[PDB]
Amino acid sequence: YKRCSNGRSVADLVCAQYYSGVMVLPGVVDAEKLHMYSASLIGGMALGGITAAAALPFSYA
Amino acid sequence: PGDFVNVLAIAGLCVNGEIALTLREPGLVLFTHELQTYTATEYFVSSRRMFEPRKPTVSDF
Repeated sequence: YKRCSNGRSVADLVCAQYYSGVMVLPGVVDAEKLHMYSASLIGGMALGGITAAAALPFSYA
Repeated sequence: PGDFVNVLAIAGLCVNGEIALTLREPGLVLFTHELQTYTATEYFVSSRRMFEPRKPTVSDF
């Protein structure tokens, strides 16, 4: 929204909505956190114990 | 859980190199406290879900 107050470029649809008063807020979780969760779940299959010095061979899980 | 106990798990017993014993139940683990070696002083069975150890029985294998 830093773009939309600086009129040096003509407002596209995302700013025309904002001048009309309606704001889409940042997505509730970013694809960076959603990736860390997915890798937390995949890695959580190789987590055979909290002494996590090397990963458990998946042929044992 | 406030705490975890770290133990070396054994797949089973290869008696005489002839007969292979393993636990009947996938909810139980056969373990020894002696982490740094392939074989150990004494052996126990507990659930994986809570640490409730007992000596192995001929009926578990």
